[PDB]
Amino acid sequence: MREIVHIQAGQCGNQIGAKFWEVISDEHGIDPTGSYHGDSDLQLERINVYYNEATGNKYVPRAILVDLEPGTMDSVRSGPFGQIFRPDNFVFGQSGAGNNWAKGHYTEGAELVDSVLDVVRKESESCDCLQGFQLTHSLGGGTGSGMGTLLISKIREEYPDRIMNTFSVMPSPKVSDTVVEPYNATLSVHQLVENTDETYCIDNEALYDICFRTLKLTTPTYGDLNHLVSATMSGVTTCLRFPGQLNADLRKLAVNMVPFPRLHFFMPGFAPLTSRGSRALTVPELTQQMFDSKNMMAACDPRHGRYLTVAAIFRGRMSMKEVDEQMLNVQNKNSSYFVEWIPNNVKTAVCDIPPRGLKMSATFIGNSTAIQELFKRISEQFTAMFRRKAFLHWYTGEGMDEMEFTEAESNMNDLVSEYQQYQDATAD
Amino acid sequence: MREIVHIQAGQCGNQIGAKFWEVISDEHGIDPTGSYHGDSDLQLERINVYYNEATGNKYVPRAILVDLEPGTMDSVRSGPFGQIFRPDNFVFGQSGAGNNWAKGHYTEGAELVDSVLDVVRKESESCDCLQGFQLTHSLGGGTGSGMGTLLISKIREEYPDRIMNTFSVMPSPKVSDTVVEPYNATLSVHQLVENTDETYCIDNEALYDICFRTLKLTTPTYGDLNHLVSATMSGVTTCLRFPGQLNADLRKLAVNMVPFPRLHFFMPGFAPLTSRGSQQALTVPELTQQMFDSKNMMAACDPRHGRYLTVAAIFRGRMSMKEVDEQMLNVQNKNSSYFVEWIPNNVKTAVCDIPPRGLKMSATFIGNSTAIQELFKRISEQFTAMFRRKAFLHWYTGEGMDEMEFTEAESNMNDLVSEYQQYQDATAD
Amino acid sequence: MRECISIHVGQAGVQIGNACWELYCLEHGIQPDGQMPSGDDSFNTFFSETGAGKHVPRAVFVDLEPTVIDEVRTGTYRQLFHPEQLITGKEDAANNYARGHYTIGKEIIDLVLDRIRKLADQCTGLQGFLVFHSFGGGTGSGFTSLLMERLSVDYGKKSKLEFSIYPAPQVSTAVVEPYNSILTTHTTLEHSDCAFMVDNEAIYDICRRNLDIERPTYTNLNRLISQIVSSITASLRFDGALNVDLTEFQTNLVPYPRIHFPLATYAPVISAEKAHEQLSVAEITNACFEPANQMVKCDPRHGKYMACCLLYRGDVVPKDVNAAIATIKTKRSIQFVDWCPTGFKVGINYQPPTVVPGGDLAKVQRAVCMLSNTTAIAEAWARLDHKFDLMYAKRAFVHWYVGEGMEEGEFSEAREDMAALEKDYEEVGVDSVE
Amino acid sequence: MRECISIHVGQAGVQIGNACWELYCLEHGIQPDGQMPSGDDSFNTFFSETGAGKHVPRAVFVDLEPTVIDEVRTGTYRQLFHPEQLITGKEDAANNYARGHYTIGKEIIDLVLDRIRKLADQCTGLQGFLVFHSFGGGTGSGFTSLLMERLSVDYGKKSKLEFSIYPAPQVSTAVVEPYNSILTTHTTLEHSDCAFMVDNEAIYDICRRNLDIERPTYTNLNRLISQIVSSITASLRFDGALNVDLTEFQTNLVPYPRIHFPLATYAPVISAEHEQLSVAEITNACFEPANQMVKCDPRHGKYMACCLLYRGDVVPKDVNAAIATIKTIQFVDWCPTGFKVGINYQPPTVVPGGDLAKVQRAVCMLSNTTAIAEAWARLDHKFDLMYAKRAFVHWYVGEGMEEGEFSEAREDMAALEKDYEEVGVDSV
Amino acid sequence: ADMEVIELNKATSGQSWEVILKPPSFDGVPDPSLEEIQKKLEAAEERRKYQEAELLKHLAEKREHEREVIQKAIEENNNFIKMAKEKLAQKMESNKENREAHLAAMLERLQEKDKHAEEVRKNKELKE
Ligand SMILES: Nc1nc2c(ncn2[C@@H]2O[C@H](COP(=O)(O)OP(=O)(O)OP(=O)(O)O)[C@@H](O)[C@H]2O)c(=O)[nH]1
Ligand SMILES: Nc1nc2c(ncn2[C@@H]2O[C@H](COP(=O)(O)OP(=O)(O)OP(=O)(O)O)[C@@H](O)[C@H]2O)c(=O)[nH]1
Ligand SMILES: Nc1nc2c(ncn2[C@@H]2O[C@H](COP(=O)(O)OP(=O)(O)O)[C@@H](O)[C@H]2O)c(=O)[nH]1
Ligand SMILES: Nc1nc2c(ncn2[C@@H]2O[C@H](COP(=O)(O)OP(=O)(O)O)[C@@H](O)[C@H]2O)c(=O)[nH]1
Ligand SMILES: C=C1Cc2cc(OC)c(OC)c(OC)c2-c2ccc(OC)c(=O)cc21
Ligand SMILES: C=C1Cc2cc(OC)c(OC)c(OC)c2-c2ccc(OC)c(=O)cc21
Ligand SMILES: [Mg+2]
Ligand SMILES: [Mg+2]
Repeated sequence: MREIVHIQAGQCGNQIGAKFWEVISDEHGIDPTGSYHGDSDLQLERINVYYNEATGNKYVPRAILVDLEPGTMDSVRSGPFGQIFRPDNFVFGQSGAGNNWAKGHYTEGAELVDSVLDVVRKESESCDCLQGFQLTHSLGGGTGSGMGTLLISKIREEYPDRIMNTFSVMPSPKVSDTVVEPYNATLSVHQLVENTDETYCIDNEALYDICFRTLKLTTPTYGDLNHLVSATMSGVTTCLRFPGQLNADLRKLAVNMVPFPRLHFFMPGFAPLTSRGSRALTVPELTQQMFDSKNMMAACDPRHGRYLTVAAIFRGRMSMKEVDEQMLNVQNKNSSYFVEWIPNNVKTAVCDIPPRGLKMSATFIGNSTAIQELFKRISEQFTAMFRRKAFLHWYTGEGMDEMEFTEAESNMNDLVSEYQQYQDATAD
Repeated sequence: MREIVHIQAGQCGNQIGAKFWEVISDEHGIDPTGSYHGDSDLQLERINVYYNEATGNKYVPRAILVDLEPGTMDSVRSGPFGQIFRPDNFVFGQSGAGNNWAKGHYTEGAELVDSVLDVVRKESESCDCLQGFQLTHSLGGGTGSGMGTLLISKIREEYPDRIMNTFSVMPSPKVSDTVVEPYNATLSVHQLVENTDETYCIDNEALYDICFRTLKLTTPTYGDLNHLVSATMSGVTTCLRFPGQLNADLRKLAVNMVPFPRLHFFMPGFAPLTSRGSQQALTVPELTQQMFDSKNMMAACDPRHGRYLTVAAIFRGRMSMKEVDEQMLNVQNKNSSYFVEWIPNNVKTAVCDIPPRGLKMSATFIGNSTAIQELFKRISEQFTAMFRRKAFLHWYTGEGMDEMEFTEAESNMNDLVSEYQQYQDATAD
Repeated sequence: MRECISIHVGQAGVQIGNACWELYCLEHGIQPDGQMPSGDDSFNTFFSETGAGKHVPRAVFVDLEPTVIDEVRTGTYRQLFHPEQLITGKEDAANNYARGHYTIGKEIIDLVLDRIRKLADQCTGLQGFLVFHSFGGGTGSGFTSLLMERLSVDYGKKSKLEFSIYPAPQVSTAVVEPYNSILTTHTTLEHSDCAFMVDNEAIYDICRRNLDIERPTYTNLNRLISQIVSSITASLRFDGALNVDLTEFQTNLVPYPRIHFPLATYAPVISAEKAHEQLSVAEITNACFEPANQMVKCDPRHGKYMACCLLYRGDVVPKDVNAAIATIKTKRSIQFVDWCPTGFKVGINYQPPTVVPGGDLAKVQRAVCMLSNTTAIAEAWARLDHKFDLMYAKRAFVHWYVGEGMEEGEFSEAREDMAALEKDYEEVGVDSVE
Repeated sequence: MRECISIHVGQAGVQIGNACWELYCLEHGIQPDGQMPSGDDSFNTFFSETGAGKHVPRAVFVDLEPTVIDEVRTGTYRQLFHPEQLITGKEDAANNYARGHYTIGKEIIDLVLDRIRKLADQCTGLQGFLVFHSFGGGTGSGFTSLLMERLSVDYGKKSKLEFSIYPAPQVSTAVVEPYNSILTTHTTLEHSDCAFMVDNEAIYDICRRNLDIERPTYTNLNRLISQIVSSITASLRFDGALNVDLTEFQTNLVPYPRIHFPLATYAPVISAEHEQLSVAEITNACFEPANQMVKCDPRHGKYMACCLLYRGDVVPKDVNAAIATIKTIQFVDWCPTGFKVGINYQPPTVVPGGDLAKVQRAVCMLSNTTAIAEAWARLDHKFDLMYAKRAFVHWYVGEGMEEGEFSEAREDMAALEKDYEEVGVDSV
Repeated sequence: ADMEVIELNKATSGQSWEVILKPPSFDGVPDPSLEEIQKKLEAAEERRKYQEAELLKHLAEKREHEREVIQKAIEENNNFIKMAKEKLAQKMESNKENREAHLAAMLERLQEKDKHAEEVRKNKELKE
């Protein structure tokens, strides 16, 4: 379990995906040309997990950039680290998906998918020991949601033994691009519940609320939201990218975080929360903030459910004794929010290398039953439209059946009742 | 829809027809030789609608002159613009019609009709896109009424897809040529109701009354009456002859003016009313008021006794379009009870920069009014006063006609009147 | 890739086409001869190129009479179009739908389809058709519906969008226009995916009130219309910050196939003579909800919104647009149907509005065109249906249509479809159960 | 010369192996290159000799992933081992016993047995095997039990001793370690003759309390473990008198085959940063819970055997006097209350740069007490909490293991706890 | 005093012995084959192989559904074209029939007039 293959699909997927590569390239000492100009050997120790080594000791992201519209591909290429990507790894169509899941999954996306699988296959075959895939995409549009979930199912068929990890952006009316977002999201969640091993739920509702309420930004842009996403993505993958503590891989993470196969949707959290242009922060403050509902990247109150499992990762030079004491304090004082039938279900990791700008940080990864609130929110929006068959002709026009909507809604309602089941389950 | 073929039949038809060509030729800058000597390019823009272009850049009226008597067509040939007409287009007999509809329709006219159709066919086949026919004739005589209606039916049979437009002169005892005019007119109206798309009712009763009462002419001649006719004919065809906001053709006019096929008899109107010795400035409000006045109607009907199904007003001369629009709206709002409510936007106005000869401003009115039933009731009363006594009937039965044909023509004209009454009483409710 | 074919039918369609293509040329720097002295490649959606660098509109102009298209053939932009794109007959439909659809139309329909096929066969990814026409003309109504039916056979479900001129008494109407309007609407309904109605009375009022034109001409009306059409199509002809393709427009505006008539509102409309601070994004966005700037006369304040698409052009950044939309989202007086959780779609283009020299509109730094699907647009149907009913109750003028081979049954069938459409707009606005 | 083959499995086994062989080298004067500048021949039990006078460990290192063994391959002692005795796969067992035992283990088991056979062929009187592994890892648990089963088939009756690392939350544990521990304990039970469990919590506490290490590392833990392992194996590597062969461990400490888990207690553990402790002082320390290897309470259990292994400056007279004071600790009624005592004249060697101080004398007590059952009880309870909800079981079943193996392994643990209870009751 | 020391062994590197404090309170009497191991390992391999096969069968059904969706979209488009073609052909034929009938009836009326005009000319000769 060494190399991960990254895929970014659609506008959102490519925008957050490019930000991810800019952030971790900075952390690993890689400049926009692909040259290493860092000072620590710890930066290069596990750089093979995300980068391929090329002529002249160059480091090339093992990233595949996908879109049914050429516009975003051009904007990534012109972006800060746009020149770092392998030019052959840009796979794009000419006729978009018109924010339609059916177009991305069944029609326009199905015409492009084999070209993407050819580039996935080329990357995968050059891996000494591929551990799995990591997809960044939104669930509210057509390409990232429709074509992204089509790619997941095709990848599962070709690599059934590899881990499929996603960073899935959930839609919100507070920052919306299209009217049909609830349809696209429900159809996608239906796919993720069956075909992914671990999914990070990045809620635009939560990101907007953090920007508006906490960061006091009257009008948040996608750049403000994406700053929180990139910080979370950097934190959540620290264990994979950096040496020390534990040789972390995607499968070990999944086996320790996922007690039941369908319950693999994680509530990410971050501390401290900062603006694009934003102290000191202590260990007790980092620990308290990281477990606060206001620091969650999914719009769910963790105090409304229970944690099945938790992974907390601290970054920066700090007292390991203090981290251990604060983590124990939290569990002992908030015992009713942790499932008693999974002993030692809160794991902590500490990395010496802090992220850019911060001298101390803490990333939270929670498998909480409260995530059912996110799915219920999408479900309420879905049925408000579906009861009136609003905009349905755009999906049935592509060959879909009304029954396929009924099935996707049913499976999401089942996922919610399964979370409720373990929220009520006590020790016996 | 470009070319129009003009036909003039009988004494009245050829007399008003010649006046028509004299007036519009002057408006288009055409001299009696056929040469253009005008100054405005607007005069030649739509010249092709009424004129054929010939050798030496000559303009020849697309006119066919018909009569069963050679007399009127000799006077036309010697008349002012008599030399402009195509000599081969004069089709005439030697034995007249004796003011007998049966002679023009069934006997003498039937012998000459094929010769006329040959010259109609020749004119029509030289048209890039023939829009239709325009006939000038009287209904009181025998050739224009009898042979004119025979020509209409023959033309309809050969050109069923073209528009048939007539300028039909209605008889009056105030300026009558014969006692049998009510018979000839009723027999003709019976034909027009079935075979024409649009008919302008030029009433000699109205023309005489305007000359006698308004113009104060103690003894009006046909020349005095025809001056009113030529002014109306010039006005009513302005939209066909000149470029303007309205790209006008005979079919578009018919579809917007005729809501029911049989109700296609128009009440023309004109302002200002002048004598043949023309003289001096009528404002837009005055033009608008006068043109809707009963005294300015070319049919002896009071429009205030009925309702307008559709109205077309055409203003000529340099004037404010804003003022024309305001005055026309004012008229409709103040006289709302005289316009049918169940035909929205039924009054259309057009404005042409070119004024007619003698006037700096003028207004022509074309109304499809239910009040026209008064004209038909007048002819009908005169018809039955004679027919109940079977007076002069041997003139018609002598030509092979049956008394039953009279009964049918009278019945159809009575039906025409009751149909106008039906829509006069009709309410949107 | 992503090509759009424009089809201009009848006098209104052709004359509006002249204004649109003049404006497009000016916006893209294309000369009247097709040459483009020279980047942004997107203009190729509307213009093809010849080996000799000439840029030719992907457009067809059709009329049953020649005089309107003859002015194009001899005008300033005569060299822009290939003769085969400008199609004319000899006799018009005489304001009779039946002549445009059957008697006269049948004689030229195959030739028009052949020329459209020739343009389609130059496309590698045709997005659809944009059809310009009046409701009231015999050609605009009759020929368009015949063409629309034939396009559905030759191009299946390929998108067909309309720009339809809705009749007004102030702007040269004919008595039978309400008949032609209901007949064309009925026959085109299942074939059209989206239709932008332009009420001549609304444009006339905007010219009088905002541009100080006492008596507006068709040139005045068409130049204003072209500015709105350009705002709708700019998303296809330019690469902006936030783009909206043809399929995206429809997905975000049309909730049900029959409910496909968005209301257009444009701002700002300022006089060239008006001597004057520049309007903010919030100011121009707020103006989209004021009735004075609507393209159709109706009252959205008393209806319900189903969708709202904001198309910005010029000096505009997303942050300012989002702040303007946030304030609109907290306006109780703007009501959305309960089945629409998120009704906005935004598009932003860098290129500000272009001023035609000798035009009436002032040069602005930023402008916006809102396309909203509101139940209030059914007022426009109601007014036309009433005029139709007044005449039809007496069968006035119907003989002209029956004479051309139509049946009275088609009139009542067209009217029943309009009654169902009015009822559909009523049902779509009612609250959902439980 | 009876030989002993050491087998080190997984990360814990390999890393502990590194510490043991470093210590053995220092004790016997063997350099990192295998040269021995130079009698007592007994060190040949653990080291073979080459024609070029190089002394090579009779050891095999195995892991399903290469990074831990790669450090041995490039480290200080890289020359000590022949490449063939360092065996690695490409992907680890992901903390999954079923993945290590059934899926991945099956791919490398024959290669491992071939390398062990090659070492066994170099023996003229193989005593048996010493197997080092963790209970919690997927390789340490899964591959070890597979290897132990195969060794019983290929080397029937030849002694097999274990050094097993028992999991502790304070020393990098994973959520599923209780499952892996009970699964491996069940399958290995009939194949092991004697197992020395090392509780990571006990070692961690000794490092914190006795060595003043605030947050001990695996290097700190392993160096201490190696000192205890060396005390146990010194009897085999020097010409001694007690525990002279592997069979004697079973004889002296294991009267009942299933009850084969002795408790190790070591003293003194002094920080390298004080007068030297007497035989009486270090012997007394053997009965203090603070110095045990497994956290449990022998004061409330019964002894079945007690072996005292002294190293350094120690004479029988002082040991007997120390045992006379200890008499003034309960044995089961079937066993005599007494001690088997061994003295090895070599004092404990400590690693330079290490945390332990150099001592004149030290002692390791090996006692078979019923109190060690407490360790099973703690593990069984954690197993029961998760298993009642079938949490994480899908990961094992997905690897081909049956759900019935969980209950079968747990039933064997219940019988083992019952055996410890029965062994303490009075005889009849 | 209550201790018995019994020497065990002695060698160059150490000495050993046993010390009994007190005798026992109760002074009385208190092979899987390679084939069977292979059988368990092979049964697990076949269970893993079965579950992977079941997953790939589920995915094969998905691909079949995806093909059915595309085919359905094509079929609905073709049926729309077919119905539009038929409806239009019917409509334009209904207009041809009507136009032909209206014109035929119009000419028949005029032909009847021709027959009547011949009868009037005959009636004139009859009177002479
Ligand atoms: N906005 C606008 N409306 C126009 C224009 N030309 C005509 N109209 C309107 O369209 C209606 C008349 O239809 P036209 O387009 O002129 O008719 P047509 O398509 O040529 O059909 P035909 O009857 O065959 O000539 C009236 O409501 C006019 O006001 C124009 O250039 N601009
Ligand atoms: N004392 C000690 N414990 C260790 C060491 N390395 C890991 N562990 C413990 O062993 C357990 C984890 O098992 P590992 O040995 O790392 O697992 P593995 O055998 O490599 O198996 P996989 O990685 O799952 O394939 C935890 O209880 C750790 O605390 C070490 O060197 N010393
Ligand atoms: N956080 C975030 N969400 C985005 C971004 N761009 C778009 N989205 C969201 O993604 C959804 C629209 O899908 P998008 O990825 O743009 O369309 P696609 O190209 O069809 O996949 C909506 O929920 C948007 O709010 C971005 O940069 N950041
Ligand atoms: N206004 C007008 N009426 C005329 C003229 N000549 C005759 N009439 C009328 O026409 C009718 C007689 O028809 P006429 O044309 O003379 O007979 P025809 O030659 O047989 O067609 C009578 O009602 C006359 O009053 C004329 O030049 N002008
Ligand atoms: C479209 C036409 C065509 C037409 C054509 C005309 O001349 C051919 C004409 O002049 C008499 C007209 O009146 C101004 C008209 C005309 C007349 C009347 C109308 O309603 C009563 C109408 O709406 C429109 C028209
Ligand atoms: C052994 C792992 C693997 C792993 C791997 C990780 O990174 C891939 C990681 O950081 C996100 C983790 O959290 C600290 C972990 C991780 C997470 C959670 C655990 O219990 C809830 C646990 O016991 C152990 C693990
Ligand atoms: Mg026209
Ligand atoms: Mg490992």
